[PDB]
Amino acid sequence: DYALEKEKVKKFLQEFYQDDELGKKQFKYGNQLVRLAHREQVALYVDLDDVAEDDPELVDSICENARRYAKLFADAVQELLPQYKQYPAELMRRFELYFQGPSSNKPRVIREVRADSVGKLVTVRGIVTRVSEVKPKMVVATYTCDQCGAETYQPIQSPTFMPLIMCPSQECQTNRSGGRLYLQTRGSRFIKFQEMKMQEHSDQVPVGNIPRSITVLVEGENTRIAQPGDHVSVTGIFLPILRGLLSETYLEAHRIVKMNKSEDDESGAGELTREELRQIAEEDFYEKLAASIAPEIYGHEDVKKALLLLLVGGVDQSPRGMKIRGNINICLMGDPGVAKSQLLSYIDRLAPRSQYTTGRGSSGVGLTAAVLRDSVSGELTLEGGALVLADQGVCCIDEFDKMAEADRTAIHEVMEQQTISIAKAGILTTLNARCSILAAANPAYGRYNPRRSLEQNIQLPAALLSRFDLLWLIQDRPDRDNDLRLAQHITYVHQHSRQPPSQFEPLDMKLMRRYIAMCREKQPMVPESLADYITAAYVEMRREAWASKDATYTSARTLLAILRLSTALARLRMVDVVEKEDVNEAIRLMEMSKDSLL
Amino acid sequence: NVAACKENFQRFLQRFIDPLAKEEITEPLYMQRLGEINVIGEPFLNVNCEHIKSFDKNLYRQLISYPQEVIPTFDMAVNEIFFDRYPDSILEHQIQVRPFNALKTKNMRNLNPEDIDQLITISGMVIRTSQLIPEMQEAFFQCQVCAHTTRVEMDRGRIAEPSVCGRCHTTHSMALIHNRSLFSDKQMIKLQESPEDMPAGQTPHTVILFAHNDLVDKVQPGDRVNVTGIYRAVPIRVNPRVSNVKSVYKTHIDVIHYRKTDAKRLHGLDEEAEQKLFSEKRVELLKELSRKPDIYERLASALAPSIYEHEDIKKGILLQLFGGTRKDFSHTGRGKFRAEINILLCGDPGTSKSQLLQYVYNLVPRGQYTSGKGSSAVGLTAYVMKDPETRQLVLQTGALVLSDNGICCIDEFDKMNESTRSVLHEVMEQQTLSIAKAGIICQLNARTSVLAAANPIESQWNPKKTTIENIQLPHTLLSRFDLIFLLLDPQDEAYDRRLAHHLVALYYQLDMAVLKDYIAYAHSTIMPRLSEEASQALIEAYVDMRKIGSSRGMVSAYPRQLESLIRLAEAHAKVRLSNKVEAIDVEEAKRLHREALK
DNA sequence: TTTTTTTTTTT
Ligand SMILES: Nc1ncnc2c1ncn2[C@@H]1O[C@H](COP(=O)(O)OP(=O)(O)OP(O)(O)=S)[C@@H](O)[C@H]1O
Ligand SMILES: Nc1ncnc2c1ncn2[C@@H]1O[C@H](COP(=O)(O)OP(=O)(O)OP(O)(O)=S)[C@@H](O)[C@H]1O
Ligand SMILES: [Mg+2]
Ligand SMILES: [Mg+2]
Ligand SMILES: [Zn+2]
Ligand SMILES: [Zn+2]
Repeated sequence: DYALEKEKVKKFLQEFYQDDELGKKQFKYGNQLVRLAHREQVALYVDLDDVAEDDPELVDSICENARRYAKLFADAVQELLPQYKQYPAELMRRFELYFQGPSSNKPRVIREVRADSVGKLVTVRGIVTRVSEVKPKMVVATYTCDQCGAETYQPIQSPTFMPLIMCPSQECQTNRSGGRLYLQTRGSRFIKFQEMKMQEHSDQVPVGNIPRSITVLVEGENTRIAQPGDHVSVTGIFLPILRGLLSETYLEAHRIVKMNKSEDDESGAGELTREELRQIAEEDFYEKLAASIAPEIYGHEDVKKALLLLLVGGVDQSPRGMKIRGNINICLMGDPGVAKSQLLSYIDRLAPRSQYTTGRGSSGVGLTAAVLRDSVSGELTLEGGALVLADQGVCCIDEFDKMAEADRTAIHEVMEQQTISIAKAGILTTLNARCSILAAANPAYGRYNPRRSLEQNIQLPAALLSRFDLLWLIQDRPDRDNDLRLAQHITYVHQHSRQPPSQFEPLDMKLMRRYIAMCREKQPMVPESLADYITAAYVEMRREAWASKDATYTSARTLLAILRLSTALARLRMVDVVEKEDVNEAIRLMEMSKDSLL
Repeated sequence: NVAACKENFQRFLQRFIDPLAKEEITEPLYMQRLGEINVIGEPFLNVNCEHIKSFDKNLYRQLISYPQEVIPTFDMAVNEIFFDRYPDSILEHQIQVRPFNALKTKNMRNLNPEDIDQLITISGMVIRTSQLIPEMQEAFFQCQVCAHTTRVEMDRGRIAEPSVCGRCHTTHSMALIHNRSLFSDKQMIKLQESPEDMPAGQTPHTVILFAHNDLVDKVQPGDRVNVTGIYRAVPIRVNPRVSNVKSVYKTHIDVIHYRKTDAKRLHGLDEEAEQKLFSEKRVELLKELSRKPDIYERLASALAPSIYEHEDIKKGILLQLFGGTRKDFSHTGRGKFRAEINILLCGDPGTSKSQLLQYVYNLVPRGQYTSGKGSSAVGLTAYVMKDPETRQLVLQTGALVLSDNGICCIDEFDKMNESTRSVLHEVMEQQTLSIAKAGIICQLNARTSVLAAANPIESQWNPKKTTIENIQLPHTLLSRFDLIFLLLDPQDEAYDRRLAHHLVALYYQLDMAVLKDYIAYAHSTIMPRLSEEASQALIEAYVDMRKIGSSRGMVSAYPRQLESLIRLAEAHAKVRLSNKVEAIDVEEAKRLHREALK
C-alpha cells in the first residue's frame, strides 16, 4: 500500500543531511522546499542515490514502478509546501518533480531497452536528432459558463481530449435547462513541451545493422537543453502510447545530461583552484601546455606551440562597422609519416565543439550546408554541414590536397567573413559559422623535392594560401642519431602504453580543457607605442618576399596575422595589454614556419 | 477596468512632453499628431507604448498584459479628445491606436507559454505572403417560411443561430445567407529570424503572423520589419470530423504594427511622400552644401571610413547610389531604359573587395548578399515550388528580384559555373525576366543593380598576359557592366607603410543624417536633362573610345558604353543638384571610365 | 504506381 509510503518519503525529505555543502550538516531538500514555496524555483531533482543511502528498499520499488511514486512525491511536496511558507489540486501546482537516476543502474543502449522494462526507470545514451521547438501543452483546461457566471476545470492526460458542453453544475441546469460554456486560454494552464528523437551511436551497432530510434517527450524544465546532432544521456520512464494489442512506445524524459566530452558536462564545477592558479601563474605556463599536447609524439616542439594558439584564438574587433575575424587557421604541409593525422585527431578531442572531416570523403555542400527535400511533404529544408555544426569550435580536414577542386572553393567564404550565404531554390539566408579550420596536406606528389621551388610543390592558389595565417611546413631528413631517439621513444610507448617520464608530466585532458576555457575570456588591448615596431616588421616582410626567388604570396592580410597571433599569447599570460615580448614570439613563429627548407 | 483606463489614458494623450526631437517645446505631442490626422487622411495614431511607461506604470502593466481588453478603450479615449476638430473635418471610419516599441523585446526562440495573449515584439525578414482570406463578422439569416431576415452579430468569437422566426415560429427554418453578410480581410505572413541574434550553429526558424483589415497588404517578401502584436495559441483537431482536439496547441501572432524604418540604412522608397516632410531648415543646409566646389569628393570620402584611400572606387560606388534619370520611353516603342549602374571589381587578393560589399549591403535598404558556389541559377531569379497544401506548382522570387530597389552584392563572381552566370544577362540589362515553365508563363521586372567582385584567373595578376585574359570573362557579359575597377597590388614601400600604419590604428578604438537626407532629397526633386553643349562632347567621347579600345586588346567598346556615359554623366549632375547636364559632367564621368582600367 | 521542377550523389 501507498498511504504509509507518503510518510516514509516525507521523513526522508525533512531529515536528510549532507556534508559536501562546504559547511556543516545542512538540509539538501530543506532549503529546496523553502525556495519552491517562495516561487523562486520550478524543478526539484530528487536524487535517488540519497534515498539509497538510508533506505535501499524504497529505491527497489521506485525503479520498479516509478509512475505511482512520481505522484506520491508530488503529493508529499504539495502538502509540505504550505507548512513551510482553486478547486482542483493541480491547477495550483506551479512546480514539478524529476528523478535523477540512481547510481547503481547502468546506462543501457537504445537497442537494449526491451518490453521487460515498460514502466520502469531506465537510462539511455544516444545522439539527438530532429529536436522540435517549444510549444504550449495544456494541463488544466478552464471553461466558463457565461450564463450562470461560473468557472469549471478539467485535467488532461492523453495526447488528445474531448472538450465539454455541459456546464454540469446542477444549479444552472436545474433553473433553466439550457446553457453553453466557452473554453478559455486565460484561466487554463499550459506547460512547455518539445519532442525529440534519439538514435544509436553508429559505433555501437552490429557490423552492418541499421540503427534504431526512440522518441523523447521533453517537457517542463528540461526543454532547450539539447541541440540536434549531439551526444546525450537521458533518464526517464519508458511507456506505451495511448489509443490491437501491439503498442508504440516513447521515453518520457526526467533528466537530460550532455556527454559531449565523453564523460559529462562539468561547466558548473569548471572553476579552477588556487592550487592550479599556482601553475597558471608560473613563469612559463605557456610552455607547459605546449609540451603537454599529444605527448605520445616526439619532437615538434614548435608545432605544438601554434596548435595551442589555434585553440585559444585572438580577439576580434568591429571599428566603424568593419568586422575582423578573431580565429586562426593553420595548415600542416609536410612529408609522409610525420604524425599529422595524429596531431589532428588529438586536437579533435581537446575541443568543446569539434568536427572531423576527410577531404576525399566529403562533398562541398556537405561541409557548408545542404538543401534537401522530404518525400513525405515535398518541402525543401536546410541541413547544416560540418562548418555549421562546429560553430564556436574547431574543424579538422586532413587529406586536404585531395579534395575536389570545386568542393574546396566553398571554404573561401567561411574563412574570412565566417558566414554561409545560401540562395538555392528553397531558402535564402546566411547561417553563422564562426569556426577555425585546421588542415593537413602532402606537398606535391607525396614528397617535397628540392628541384622545384615553393608554390609548385605546394599547389594552392594564392587566394587560398593567404587565408591561412600559418602554413606550417614539416620535413623529415634522415639523421643517424635523431632517428635513434625517435625509435627509443616509440618503443617505450609500445612497451608501457604511455610516454616516457620527462622532467615534468603532461596535464590531464580534462584539466587543460578547463585551463583554456578560462583563458579565452580576457580580451586584451593593443598599446599605441607598439604600432611603430609592428609596422617595421611587416615592412621588412614585404621586402624579403619581394626580393626572393622562393617566397610565397604575402599581402596586407599578413599584418593581421602578426596582430592576431600576438593577442593570443598575451591572452595566455593573462595580461590585459599586449606587450613587446609577445610580438617577437609571434614574429619568430611566422619565421620558424618556413625554415624547414633551409 | 474599462472606465478607469480611458480616464488615465486621455491624460497621457493631453499632457505629455518629451526630451526628444521629431521631424528634424511644442508640448501637445500626441495632440499635434492628432491634429495632423485631421488635416489629412490616414486615421491611425502611432503611439509609442514606452512614453506611456514614463507618464505611468499601471496602464503599461495593463497594455502589455490584457491588450485585447484595453486597445478598444485606447480607441474610444482618442475619439473624444478629437473634439477640437470634430466640426472642422468629418472623416468616416474611426480613429485608431497602435502601440509599438522602438527596440525589439524577444527572439523567436524565447517565446514561452507565460506570454500567451500579451503584447510582444519580435523582428525578422518576411519570406512569403498569401492572398486575401475573408472572415465573417455579422451573420445574416433568413427563414424559409416567414422569409424574415435577422442579422445576428459575432460577439465572443462564434456565431449563434436564433432558431425561432420572429413571425412564423417553425423552430428551425433560418438558413444562413452568405453573400448578404459582412466580411473582413486576413492575410498570412511568415517571418524568419535574422542571422544576428541566434544561437551557436543553428538554422533559422519561422513564425506565422496574421494581418487584419487594414494592415492587410502593407509588407512585401524581402523586407526587414519589427512586427508588434499579440501572441495567441489556438487548438487543432485530429479529425476534421470529431471534436477530439489535440493537447499540443499551435501558435501565431495577431500583428498590430509594422516598422520598416531602421536608423542605420538609407531611406527606402516608401518615403517619397515623406520627402515633402523635410524641415525647410534642412533644405537650406542641403542646397548650401551642394555649392562648395568639391562636395563630390567630400561626400564620397565619407563612405566606409575604414577602407584606405582607394579614391576612385568610392567615387563609383557613390554615383551608383544616385543613378541616371528615369526617362519615359513608352512613346518611342523602344521599351524601357535601365537607369542603374552595374559595377565590377576585379583584383588580386587582400585588396579589400569583400569588405566594400559587406559595407554597402549593410548601408542600402532592400539589398542582398550572395556568394559563388552557394547560389544556383533559379535561386537568383525565380523558382517553381510544389506548394505543400494545394499540391500545385506556384512561382516564387529569387534574390535578384527580392532586392528590386537596391543593390545585389554578388561576391565570388568568378566561381559560378557558366550556366548560372548566363542568367544575369537578362535581369541586368533589360530590367526584366521572362519565365515560361510548366503552368506559369509570365514576365516579372525589377530595378536592381549588381555590384560584383571577382578574382583574376590564377588568382594572381600576372602582367605577362593581356587584360582580357586575366579577367577571363566573355564580352557579352563584360559590356553589361560599365565600371570595371581593376585593383592591383603595387609594391611601393611608402604605400605599404601608410597602409600598415592605418590598419594597426583600428585596434585601439561628415555626419550620416546629412548624407542620409541628401540622398533622399537628390532622389525626390531632381531630373537632369542633357544640353547641346554636353551632347556635343558625348559624340567624340565615343568615337575615340573605339580607336583606343580596338588595338590594345584590353576591353572593346560597343555602343552600349555610349549609353553608360549618359548614365554616369547624369548621375554626376544629381550629386550637385544641377538639374541640367553640362560639359564638365561629361569630362568627369569620362575620366572615371578611362582611369579605372589602368 | 503517372507530370514537372530542383538539388545532390552516383554510375
Ligand atoms: N615523431 C613521431 N612521434 C610519434 N609517433 C610518430 C612520429 N612520427 C611518426 N609517428 C607514428 O607513425 C605513424 C604516422 O602515421 P600518420 O600519423 O597517419 O602520418 P601522417 O602525417 O598522417 O602521414 P600522411 O599525411 O597521412 S602519408 C603513426 O603511427 C604515428 O604514431
Ligand atoms: N586598403 C585597405 N583598407 C582597409 N583594410 C584593408 C585594405 N587592404 C586590405 N585590408 C584588410 O585586409 C583584409 C582583406 O580581406 P578582404 O577584404 O576579404 O579581401 P578580398 O578582396 O576579399 O580577398 P580575396 O580575393 O576575396 S581572398 C581585410 O581584413 C581588410 O580589413
Ligand atoms: Mg594521415
Ligand atoms: Mg573576397
Ligand atoms: Zn452555467
Ligand atoms: Zn420563419
